[PDB]
Amino acid sequence: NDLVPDQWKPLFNNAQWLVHDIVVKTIYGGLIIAVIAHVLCWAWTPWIR
Amino acid sequence: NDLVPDQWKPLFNNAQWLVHDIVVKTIYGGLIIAVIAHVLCWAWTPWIR
Amino acid sequence: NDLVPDQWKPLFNNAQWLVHDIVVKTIYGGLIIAVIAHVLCWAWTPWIR
Amino acid sequence: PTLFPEITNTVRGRFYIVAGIISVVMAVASIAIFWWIFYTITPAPAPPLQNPIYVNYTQEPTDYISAESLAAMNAYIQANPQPQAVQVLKGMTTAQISAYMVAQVSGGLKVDCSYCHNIANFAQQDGYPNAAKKVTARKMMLMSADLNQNYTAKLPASVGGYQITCATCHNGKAAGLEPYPIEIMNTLPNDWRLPLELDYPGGLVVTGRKDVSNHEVEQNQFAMYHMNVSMGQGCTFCHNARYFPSYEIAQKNHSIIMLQMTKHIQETYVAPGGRIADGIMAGKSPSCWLCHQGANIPPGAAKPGQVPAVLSSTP
Amino acid sequence: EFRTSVVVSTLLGLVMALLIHFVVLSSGAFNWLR
Amino acid sequence: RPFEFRTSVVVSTLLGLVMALLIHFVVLSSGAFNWLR
Amino acid sequence: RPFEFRTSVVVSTLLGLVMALLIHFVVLSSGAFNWLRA
Amino acid sequence: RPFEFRTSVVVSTLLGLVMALLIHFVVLSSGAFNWLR
Amino acid sequence: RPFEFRTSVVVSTLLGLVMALLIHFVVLSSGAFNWLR
Amino acid sequence: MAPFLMAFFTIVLIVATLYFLSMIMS
Ligand code: BCL
Ligand code: BCL
Ligand code: BCL
Ligand code: BCL
Ligand code: BCL
Ligand code: BCL
Ligand code: BCL
Ligand code: BCL
Ligand code: BCL
Ligand code: HEM
Repeated sequence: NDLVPDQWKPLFNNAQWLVHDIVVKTIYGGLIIAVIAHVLCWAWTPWIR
Repeated sequence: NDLVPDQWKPLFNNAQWLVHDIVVKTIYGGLIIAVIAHVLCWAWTPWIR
Repeated sequence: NDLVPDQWKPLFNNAQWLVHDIVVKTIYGGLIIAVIAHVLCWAWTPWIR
Repeated sequence: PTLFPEITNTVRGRFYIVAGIISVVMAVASIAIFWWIFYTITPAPAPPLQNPIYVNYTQEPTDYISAESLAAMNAYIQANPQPQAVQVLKGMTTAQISAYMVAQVSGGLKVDCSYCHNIANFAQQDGYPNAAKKVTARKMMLMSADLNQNYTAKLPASVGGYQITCATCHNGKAAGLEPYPIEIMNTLPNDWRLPLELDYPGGLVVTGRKDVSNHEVEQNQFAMYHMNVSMGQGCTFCHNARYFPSYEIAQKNHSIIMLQMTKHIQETYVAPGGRIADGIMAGKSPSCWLCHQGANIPPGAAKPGQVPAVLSSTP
Repeated sequence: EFRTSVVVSTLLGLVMALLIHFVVLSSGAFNWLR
Repeated sequence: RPFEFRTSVVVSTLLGLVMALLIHFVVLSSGAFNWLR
Repeated sequence: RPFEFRTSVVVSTLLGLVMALLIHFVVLSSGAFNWLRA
Repeated sequence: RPFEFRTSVVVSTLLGLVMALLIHFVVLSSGAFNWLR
Repeated sequence: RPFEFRTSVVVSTLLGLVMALLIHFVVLSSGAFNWLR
Repeated sequence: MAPFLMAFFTIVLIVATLYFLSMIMS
C-alpha cells in the first residue's frame, strides 16, 4: 500500500486504488452525460407539467 | 483502534470509523435533498388540502 | 511483466497486455461503426420527431 | 444495584438495549409512514352510479346532438300531437316517442338524429340517403321485441326484470361492434368461436360418454372458460366442482336459456340461409361478452318498466 | 454488528423508495408522465 | 474492512443495470414522449 | 486484485451480445422503420 | 493466458452457427423476399 | 493440439446429419415443390 | 378526544422509557 494515501491505508490495497480511481472517473463521466441528456429531454418535452 | 476515540474504541475498528463517517455524511446529504424535494412537491401540488 | 508499463504492473501480466490491446482496438472500431450506423439511420428515419 | 451485571455494566452488552429499541422504533415508523402515504394519496375507491333507466350505463353527456335537431324536435312535436306513419311503436304519443328516441335510440348508439331519418320531416321514409339505416333500425326493434318476449320472460323474477335495448348490444357505438375482442381471447386460440350449431340441453356433455375423448373435453373447456370471462365470478358461478353434471346452482338453467337465445340470434338474424343476403348484423356472430361485458347483468340492460310496452316482455 | 445494520438500512431504504414511487405513480393524483 | 471491494462493485453494477433497464422500459410503456412511433 | 481479466471479458461480451439482440428485437417489433416488410 | 485456443474456437463456432440459423429463419419467416413460395 | 481427431469427426458428423434432416423437413413443410403430393 | 389520549399515552411511554434508560445507563 505504498501508493495509497495515509488515511486510506487501513481500508485499501495498492492494486484496488487504481480500480477505484477508474470507477470514480467512469461515474463522473456518466453523471455529466446523464445531466446533459436530462436537460435535452426537458427542453424537448416536459414530463411534470 | 488507535484512531477511534477512547469512548467508542471497545465497539469499533479503525476502518469502521471511516466507513461510518462516510455513511453518516451520505445520510445527511440524502436527508437534505429529500427535504428540498418534498418542499418543491408541496409547492407544486398539496396532498393534504 | 516486462512489457507491462510501470503503473499497470500490479494489475496486469505480460500475456494479458496484448489481449487487452486487441480488445481495446476492437471496441474502438465497434464504436466508430456504431456512430456511422446511427447517423445513417437518423438520416433515413428520425425516431424522436 | 442490578441483577444483570453483564448487561447493565459492560458497554458491549449495554449497546444491545439501544439497538433493539431503535430497531423496534424504525420498524413501527416505516410501517406507519408507508401506510399513511398510501391511504392519503389514493382516490375514493367506489363511486356509485345511478341512472333511472340503465344498469351501469350512461348517456347524460349528449354533445353528439347537433343542437339544431333538438330545435326542430319541439316544432315537430307541436305540429303533430300523434305520430304519423309509424309501423312498430304503437300506443305512444309524439312526446313519448321523442323521449324514447332521445334516451334509447340515440343514447344507446351515440349518433345524431340525422343519422337515420330526416330532421326536416321526421315522417319521411325513402326520400333521403339514410333510409336504409331507418329500415335496419326497425328490424332491430322487431328483433329486440322478439328476444324480450320469447327468452327473457322465461327467467325467474329473482334475476330481476331487466330488458334488452339498443345499448345492451351497441354500448355507445353505431357500427363496428367487436364480439370476441383480443383482450378476451387470452388463453384460447385466436380463431375460436362459440359452437352455435349444437343442441345445448345436451350439446356440451362429456362426462362418462365413452364415445368422445380429450378433444371434445378441450372444446368444452374452451366454451366454459369463455363463459367465465364473460362474467367475473369464476367456474363455480353455475357449477359445483364435486360433480359437474349436477343441476343445483340455479344459474345453469339460466345459461341454458341464454344459449338457446344465442342460437336463435345466430340462425335467425345473423345469417338465415346466408349471412351476406337476407341477414342483418353484417354477418357477425353473437357472443356472451357482447351483452354481458364481464358482469352478471349487462351494463346496457334497462330496468323494469322502462322500455315501451310494445317492446316489453309483457305488452 | 455494523454490517447487519448497514445491510438492513440499505435494503429497507431501497424497498421503501421503489414501493412509494410505484404507489404515487399508480395513484394518478399528481399529473406526472401524462 | 467490513465489506470487500468486489462485493461493493458487483452490487453497485447490478443495481445500476437493473435500474436503467427498468426506467427505460417504464418510460417506453408510459406512452408520454412519442419515441419509437 | 479485485477481479480477474477472464471474468471481466466474459461479463462484457455476454452483456454486449444480449443488449444487441434485445435492441434489434425491440426495434423490429416496434414497427416504426419499414424494415423487412414493414 | 486468460483463455485457451480450444475455448475460443468452441465459443466462436457455436455463436456463428446459432446466428446463421437465426438470421435465415427470420428472413424466411418475414415473407419479404419471395423465396420458397 | 487443441482438438483431437475423434471430437472433430463426431461433431462434424452430428452437425451434417442434423442440418440435412432439418433442411429436408423445412423443404417438405414449405409445400413449394410438389413432392410427396 | 382520541388524538389527545393517543398523545397522552405516547408521552407517558416516552417518559417511562427515558427514565428507565437513564437509571440503567448510569
Ligand atoms: C427523459 C426524462 C425522464 C427520465 C428518463 C430517464 C432514463 C431513460 C434514464 C434515467 C436515469 C436516471 N434518472 Mg431520469 N428521467 C426523468 C426524471 C428524473 C427525475 C425527476 C425527479 O424528475 C430524477 C430524480 C431522475 C433521476 C435519474 C437518475 C437516477 C438516473 C441518471 C443518473 C445516474 O444515476 O447515473 C448513474 C449511472 C451511470 C453513471 C451509468 C454510466 C454508464 C456508462 C456511461 C456506460 C454505459 C454503456 C456504454 C455503451 C458502455 C460502452 C463501452 C463498452 C462497455 C466497452 N430522473 C424523466 C421522467 N432517467 C438513467 C439511469 O441510468 O438510471 C439508472 C436512465 O437510464
Ligand atoms: C457504488 C459507489 C462506488 C464508489 C464511488 C465513489 C465516488 C463517486 C467517490 C468516492 C470517493 C471516495 N470513496 Mg469510493 N466508491 C465505492 C467503494 C468504496 C470503498 C470500498 C468498497 O471499500 C471505500 C472504502 C471507498 C472510499 C472512498 C474514499 C477513498 C473517497 C472519499 C470518501 C468520502 O470522503 O466520503 C465522504 C463524503 C460523502 C459521503 C459525500 C456525501 C454526499 C451526499 C450523498 C449528497 C450528494 C448530493 C448531490 C451533489 C446532489 C445532486 C443533485 C442534482 C444536481 C439534481 N469507496 C463504490 C465502488 N467513491 C470520492 C473520491 O474519490 O474522493 C476523492 C468520490 O468522489
Ligand atoms: C412524484 C413526484 C416526483 C418524485 C418525488 C420524489 C421525492 C419527494 C423524493 C424522491 C426521491 C428520489 N427520486 Mg423520485 N420523484 C419523481 C420521479 C423520479 C424518477 C423518474 C424516472 O420519473 C426517478 C428516476 C426518480 C428518482 C429518485 C431518486 C434520485 C431518489 C430516491 C433514491 C433511493 O432509492 O434512495 C434510497 C436508496 C438507498 C437506501 C440505496 C443507496 C445506495 C448507495 C447510494 C450506493 C452504494 C451502495 C453500497 C455499495 C452498498 C454497500 C453495502 C452492501 C451491503 C454490499 N424520481 C417525480 C417526478 N422522488 C427521494 C430523494 O430525494 O432521495 C434523496 C425523495 O425524497
Ligand atoms: C434497425 C435498423 C438497421 C440496423 C441498425 C443497427 C445499428 C444502429 C447498429 C447495428 C449493429 C449491428 N447490426 Mg443491425 N440493423 C439492421 C439489420 C441488421 C441485420 C439484418 C438481418 O437485417 C443484421 C444481421 C444486423 C447485424 C448487426 C451487427 C453487424 C451489429 C451488431 C453486432 C453485435 O451483435 O454486437 C454485440 C456483440 C458485442 C457488443 C461484443 C462482441 C465481441 C466479439 C465480436 C465476440 C466474438 C467471439 C469471441 C471472440 C469468441 C472468443 C472469446 C471468448 C471470450 C471465449 N443488423 C437494420 C437494417 N445495426 C451495431 C454496430 O454497428 O455494431 C458495431 C449498431 O450500432
Ligand atoms: C436505428 C436507430 C435506433 C437504434 C438502434 C440500435 C441497434 C439496432 C443497436 C444499437 C446499439 C447501441 N445504441 Mg442505438 N438506436 C437508437 C437510439 C439510440 C440512442 C438514443 C438516445 O436515441 C442511444 C443513446 C443509443 C445508444 C446505443 C449504444 C448503447 C449502442 C451502440 C454503441 C456501442 O455499444 O458500441 C459498441 C459496440 C460494439 C463494440 C460491437 C462490436 C461488434 C464487432 C465489430 C463484431 C460485429 C459482428 C461481426 C460479423 C463479427 C465477425 C467476425 C467473427 C466473429 C469471427 N441508441 C434508435 C432507436 N442501437 C447497438 C448495440 O451494440 O447495442 C448493444 C445495436 O446493436
Ligand atoms: C439477404 C439480405 C438479408 C440478410 C441475410 C443474411 C443471411 C441469410 C446471413 C447473413 C449473415 C450476416 N449478415 Mg446479413 N442480411 C441482411 C442485412 C444485413 C445488415 C444490414 C444493416 O442490413 C448487416 C449489418 C448484416 C450483417 C451480417 C453479418 C453479421 C453476416 C455476414 C458476415 C459474416 O459473418 O461473415 C463471416 C461468415 C463466415 C466466415 C462464414 C464461413 C462459413 C464456412 C465457409 C462454412 C460454410 C458452409 C459450408 C457448407 C461448409 C462445408 C464443409 C463441411 C464443413 C464439411 N446483414 C438482409 C436483411 N445475412 C450470415 C451470417 O453468418 O450471419 C451470422 C447469414 O447466414
Ligand atoms: C426436395 C427435392 C428432393 C431432394 C433434394 C436433395 C438435394 C438437393 C440434396 C439431397 C441430398 C440427400 N437426400 Mg434428398 N431430396 C428429396 C427426397 C429425399 C428422400 C425421400 C424419402 O423422398 C430421401 C430419403 C432423400 C435422401 C437424401 C440423402 C441421400 C442425401 C443427404 C445425405 C445426408 O444426410 O448427408 C449428411 C450425412 C452425414 C453428415 C453422415 C454421413 C455418415 C457416413 C455416410 C456413414 C459412416 C459414419 C461414421 C461411421 C461415423 C463415425 C463417427 C461416429 C461418432 C462413431 N432425399 C426430394 C425428392 N436431396 C443431398 C445430397 O446429395 O447429399 C449427397 C443434397 O444435396
Ligand atoms: C431442392 C432445392 C432446395 C435445397 C434443398 C436441399 C436439401 C434437401 C439438402 C440441401 C443441402 C445443402 N444445400 Mg441446398 N437447397 C436449396 C438451396 C440452397 C442454397 C441457396 C442459396 O439457394 C444454398 C447455398 C444451399 C446449400 C446447401 C449445402 C449446405 C448442402 C449441399 C452441399 C453439402 O453440404 O455437401 C456436403 C455433403 C456431404 C459431404 C454429405 C456426404 C454424405 C455421404 C455421401 C453419405 C450419404 C448418406 C448415404 C445414405 C450413405 C449410404 C451407405 C451406408 C453408409 C452404408 N442450398 C433449395 C431451396 N439442399 C443438403 C445437405 O447435405 O445439407 C446439409 C441437403 O440435404
Ligand atoms: C379502555 C378501557 C378498557 C381497558 C383497557 C386496558 C388496557 C388497554 C390495559 C388495561 C390494563 C389493565 N386493566 Mg383495564 N380496561 C378496561 C376495564 C378493566 C376492568 C373492568 C372490570 O372493567 C378491570 C378489572 C381492568 C383491569 C386492568 C388491570 C389488570 C391492568 C392495569 C393495572 C396493572 O396491571 O398494573 C400493573 C402494571 C404495571 C405496573 C405496568 C407499568 C409499566 C410502566 C409504565 C413501564 C412501561 C414500559 C417501560 C417504558 C419500559 C422501559 C424499559 C425498556 C428497556 C425501554 N380493566 C376497559 C374494558 N386495561 C393494562 C395492563 O397493564 O394490562 C396488563 C393495559 O395495558
Ligand atoms: C369453468 C372453467 C367451468 C368448467 C370447468 C365447467 C365444466 C363443465 C362441464 C364438465 C360440463 C358438462 C359436464 C356434463 O356431463 O354435463 C359443463 C356444462 C355446462 N356448464 Fe360449465 N363449466 C365451467 C363454467 C361454467 C359457467 C361459468 C357456467 C354458467 C355461465 C357454466 C354453465 C354450464 C352449462 C349451462 C352447461 C350445460 C352444457 C350442456 O348441457 O350442453 N359453466 N360445464
